[PDB]
Amino acid sequence: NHNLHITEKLEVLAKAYSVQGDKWRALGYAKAINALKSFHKPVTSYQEACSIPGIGKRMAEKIIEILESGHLRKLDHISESVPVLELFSNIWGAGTKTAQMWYQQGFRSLEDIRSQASLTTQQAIGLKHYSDFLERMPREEATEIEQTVQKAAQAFNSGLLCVACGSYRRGKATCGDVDVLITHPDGRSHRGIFSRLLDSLRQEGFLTDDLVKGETKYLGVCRLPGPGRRHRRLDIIVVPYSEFACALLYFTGSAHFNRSMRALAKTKGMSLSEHALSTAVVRNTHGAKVGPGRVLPTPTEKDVFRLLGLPYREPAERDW
DNA sequence: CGGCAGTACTG
DNA sequence: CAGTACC
DNA sequence: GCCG
Ligand SMILES: [Mn+2]
Ligand SMILES: [Mn+2]
Ligand SMILES: [Mn+2]
Ligand code: NA
Ligand code: NA
Repeated sequence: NHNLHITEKLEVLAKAYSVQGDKWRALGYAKAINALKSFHKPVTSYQEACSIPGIGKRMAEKIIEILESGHLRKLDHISESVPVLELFSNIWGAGTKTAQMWYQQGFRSLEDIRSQASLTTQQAIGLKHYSDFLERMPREEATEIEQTVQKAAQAFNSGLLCVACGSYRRGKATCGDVDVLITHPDGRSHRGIFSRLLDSLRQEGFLTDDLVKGETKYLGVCRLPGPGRRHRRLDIIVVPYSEFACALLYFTGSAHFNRSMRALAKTKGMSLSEHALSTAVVRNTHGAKVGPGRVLPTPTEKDVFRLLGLPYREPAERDW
């Protein structure tokens, strides 16, 4: 915000490290970029840079070069491959390893990929919907998608609870996809739904492509009827009722919020996953060596916060 | 030095 | 298994 | 990359 002239430079590096496979450096840049954006003032010195959590020696140095000097030496030394690697890894189902392999084999455009690359089933779908999957939808369309899933699920069993999570539940104006979470208060009737539910959503022509079909998670592609509609990513997760609060929290995110909550859980000798909050977990030197611990009862998202000794945060307040 | 998350599909 | 993906 |  006050330092976008710094963060604009740093995000180019962050992206370059990401698509090249250096996930840890990329994580460090992403965190520092979020810290600099959230800051209350323009950073104007080295020791002020060091003041911020997430900015250490090397990041402060780069912020210092940006100031006064106006640019960053390293940006001029980013491999010419990065834009192509970004292009390739924006195919759903292709990550850094696949993108680098394609690059090594001589492929430089999606036309090369289309005409010469061997593609997995998922990657052919990702390529078929390449532009669509880079578009975010208006949240009103996320609502229509959630209600389509809900109506199809509640026709099989009216007791099923269905909730769109992710960025939708965090109140965002646009959504990259729809994350639909399904449970049943009876603790049992959630099981074996996908056979009927997915077949039902196919009958409409609503489901257009399947990317992942598991016993508890479906990842695929839908499209609402009528003209002017794009293909949209749809994820559906079925969970036992006892896990509903932790799944609500995890799949609402954001990813950084979840990461921050896992770190806090660790400081308290606990662990937090999409399935449960666990206590008296045993670490040896930050590594969970032994001590899986015990699952704590968490009927509500509020209980997770309370058991972590934290004040409750509405989903809109988790958009980190 | 070494964690920075666990969970699940695919092939 | 490695790779990719979910937040 | 950061940080304990
Ligand atoms: Mn989402
Ligand atoms: Mn999703
Ligand atoms: Mn389309
Ligand atoms: Na710092
Ligand atoms: Na991808």
